[PDB]
Amino acid sequence: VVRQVIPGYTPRPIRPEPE
Amino acid sequence: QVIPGYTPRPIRPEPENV
Amino acid sequence: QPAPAPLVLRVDNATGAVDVVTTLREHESSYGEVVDTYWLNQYVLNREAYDYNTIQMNYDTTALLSAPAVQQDYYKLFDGSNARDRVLGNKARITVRVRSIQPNGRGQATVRFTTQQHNSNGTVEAPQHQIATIGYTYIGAPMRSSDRLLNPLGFQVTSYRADPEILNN
Amino acid sequence: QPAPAPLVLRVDNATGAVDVVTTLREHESSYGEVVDTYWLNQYVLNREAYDYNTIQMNYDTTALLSAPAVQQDYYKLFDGSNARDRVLGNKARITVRVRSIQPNGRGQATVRFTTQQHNSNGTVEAPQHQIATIGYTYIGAPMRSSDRLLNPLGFQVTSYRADPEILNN
Amino acid sequence: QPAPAPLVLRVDNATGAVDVVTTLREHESSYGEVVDTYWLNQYVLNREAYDYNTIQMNYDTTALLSAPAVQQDYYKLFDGSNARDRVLGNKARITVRVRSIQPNGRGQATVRFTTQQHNSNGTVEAPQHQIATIGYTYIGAPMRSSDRLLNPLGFQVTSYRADPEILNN
Amino acid sequence: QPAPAPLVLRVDNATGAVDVVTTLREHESSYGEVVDTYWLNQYVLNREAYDYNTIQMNYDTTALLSAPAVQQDYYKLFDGSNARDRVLGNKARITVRVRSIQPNGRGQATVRFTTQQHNSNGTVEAPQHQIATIGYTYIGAPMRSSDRLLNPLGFQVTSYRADPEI
Repeated sequence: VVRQVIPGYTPRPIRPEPE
Repeated sequence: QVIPGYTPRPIRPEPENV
Repeated sequence: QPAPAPLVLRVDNATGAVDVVTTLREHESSYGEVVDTYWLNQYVLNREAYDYNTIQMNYDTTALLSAPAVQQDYYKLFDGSNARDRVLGNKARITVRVRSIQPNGRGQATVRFTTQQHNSNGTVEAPQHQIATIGYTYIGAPMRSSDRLLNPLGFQVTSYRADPEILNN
Repeated sequence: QPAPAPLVLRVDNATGAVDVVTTLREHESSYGEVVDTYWLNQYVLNREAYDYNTIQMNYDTTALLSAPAVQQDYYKLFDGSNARDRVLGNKARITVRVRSIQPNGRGQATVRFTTQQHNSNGTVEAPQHQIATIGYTYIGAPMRSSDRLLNPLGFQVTSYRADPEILNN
Repeated sequence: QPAPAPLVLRVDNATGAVDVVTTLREHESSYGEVVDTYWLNQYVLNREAYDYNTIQMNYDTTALLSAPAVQQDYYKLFDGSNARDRVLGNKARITVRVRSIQPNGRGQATVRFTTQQHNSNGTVEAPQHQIATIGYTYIGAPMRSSDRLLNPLGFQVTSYRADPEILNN
Repeated sequence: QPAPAPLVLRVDNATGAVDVVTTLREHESSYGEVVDTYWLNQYVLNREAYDYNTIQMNYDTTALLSAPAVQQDYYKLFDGSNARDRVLGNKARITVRVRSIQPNGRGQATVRFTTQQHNSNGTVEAPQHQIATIGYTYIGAPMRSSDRLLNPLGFQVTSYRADPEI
């Protein structure tokens, strides 16, 4: 009944590659 | 009672990184 | 005989910000009156802050404490050429601290906080002052171990807008 | 039933000096560029901005920081078929930010700010530039908890107008 | 005329925080069974972990979620020549993550977690596995803004130990 | 009709400096630890100081903070041919500042202070050093608007002397 659930989105951590 | 209290750690005072 | 005095107003000489100094008052009004301030604090701090080393948890936590509309607004801050992940990356970091939160109604509160940028050359930018307005509710306990160990209460932001001061602030 | 008028012990942030209640209630209670620019900012932002989810607080705050004449002008913006409540409703929202405020006299200041419209389809309208002229005073501390926790200083707008900025650059 | 009640206030010259000399006000009080576990899990992650840059908050939080006996055991880890502050200092850091927590009785739970050391030369030590046994209770809501915004539930560790896990797999 | 209580007393946490608001900090009808310090200072400064332009307030304030015996001793300083009103008049003025006050017992404190004379020709006399001994109590809140807005605490000097410091 709630449907109370969190969202869906791209990952929170992504690679910190050097350059 | 609850007696909330502390003498906590110096948070702000970091030392001389050599 | 009982008489009541007034909370004095504190005026910040640098920001002109007026803070009410409570007179012998530490009263908590109700369940979630101060519990709500915790969630609002943790939400703003994690949302606004950044550190390459810890952001994955703050990122997922923010999403966990956000309505899908809000989650998308947040996710987008890490997209494109101006992404926080590219602008700050592992060269600069953001430190956030909340000074005071005061609920004002039916799923709404005001968060007064500051933010500053630190970097790899050992320098620090002047701190800025910001105020967030948070619309919120609770969706009850989540049903995944990865969610309940972060947001057991079900805190959820349904609307979010933080505005920095103009010029100096 | 009327009690001691709320007294603000103004505290200097640089020196820690403590001020007391004054004739500022029967004068401009808000004092100091820093302090006045804050109130002028918060007034314009909350007055001009709109979000179905937070407007009740911005609405009441605007009224709290407005002379009855001004309050009525404001209230009317939410009336009739062209009401902000019907035009924006829960389909579109307004974001407002102040760039700079400079006092110019005896209860008067100029506020330079911008505004933009966002909506439910995920689009954003081009931002507009506006300038507000605010006539104001201070009425001293209010005597209700619901007012002192929002406007302890007594800021009050006595006259208000805001026109489009023409970017003749 | 009753003698004017003595009036006195203290102003913090560093924080601009103004506080009345008179004793403050009490808050709300209700007992929630699932409050100790959440506080204990947050305290454990802050306690075992270390980062020169964030430790002041983890340090104070751990103390906030610890009985004085426990607080002292914790404080001592930062003392002497072998202090975490000197051993790790700003040369090395500790990352901690909890895999699973299962309550087992009347103020007692088992925490299964891992830990690893990172450093300034960009290297990482092999991760270790550890298990904590936590004895705990709740002391109800605290009566200071600096405490309620961190541990509103009153979580408190009354006994703590953590041993290496032997991976006899 | 309603009556009024004390407003606030300033005590800088960093400097320990004491600032008095228009509503005088109450001594709670007792010598106090800081109540004697602020009241003892304001008493000595106003009593010993003089300026044709502000003396009416300092004069009335001193009396407000003095037992009738003390008030009379004070009033007499403005009497006769050697009256402060004739000697200083509007030709010379006295500036007074307190350096330190330390309570020593049961209604008694020592005030260490200085004083100097300035005049209409723009000159200044060498400053002098003096020490006052003040016997005091508190009589509780007064019941007149003209008194409560000056001495809400009821501070009252019951004995007073001040000698040159050597």
